[PDB]
Amino acid sequence: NAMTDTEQTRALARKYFDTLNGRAWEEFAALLAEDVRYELPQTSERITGRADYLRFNQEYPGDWQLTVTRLLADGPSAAVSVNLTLGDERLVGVVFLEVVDGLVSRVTDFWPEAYEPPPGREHLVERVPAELDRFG
Amino acid sequence: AMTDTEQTRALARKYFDTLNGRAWEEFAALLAEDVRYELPQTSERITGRADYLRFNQEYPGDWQLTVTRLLADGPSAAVSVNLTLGDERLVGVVFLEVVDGLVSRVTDFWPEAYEPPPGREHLVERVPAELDRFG
Repeated sequence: NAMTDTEQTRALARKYFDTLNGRAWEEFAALLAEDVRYELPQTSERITGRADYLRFNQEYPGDWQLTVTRLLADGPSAAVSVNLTLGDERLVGVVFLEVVDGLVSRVTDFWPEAYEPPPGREHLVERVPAELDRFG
Repeated sequence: AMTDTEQTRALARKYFDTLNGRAWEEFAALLAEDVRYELPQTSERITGRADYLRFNQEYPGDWQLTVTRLLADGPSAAVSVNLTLGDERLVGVVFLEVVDGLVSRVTDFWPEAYEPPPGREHLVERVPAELDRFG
């Protein structure tokens, strides 16, 4: 009958992405800590508090879609990669979650984008689309 | 062992310690002979222990890595690192897959710093991340 911290986090991370992708705002808000802290390190942005974070998601323009590609859970921590279609762009997200008392306490979002590789390793690389992660 | 988790945690830790320490024989030894490295952002793939070792050894600059998060989950790991290279500060996120106590798959992401799109100024604070160090 006893669920480990890890399995609780796994279930919660799954629900976070399912309710987010479904724009199921009441259910999404209910899994966030009142003092949830969101960071986008790439842009040096932070959002604090469930109210502001919910608004940020609700006010977000365009028609986006995510599909979870990896989901790791380890104690209170999750790391999740997603394929994102953001408008016309194919993107990847890597999101770190921290869970406290069965609620999402921290969200740290990374949104890596395609880039041209630096020269010097042509002899070691094969150029081919990645197996799971979609930039095209 | 009921799960591979703690074995994966140690292996992921050693992968980064030896890589950062340029301890090449120890680093090579924890790679599968058939290790596959991917950089999905650049659509690059490197296959095999020899070529992957070579990629790491030939990489230029006085790079230094510090692990900021390390999650282990059965045979999988997710690790974030702060990389310093000259004046530049970059962040890596790496997914590892383990087969037979060796690193079998490595998937690197190097998300680049960018300027945020307008429209959320009233909801966001402009402040550097707690753990993740960009220039």
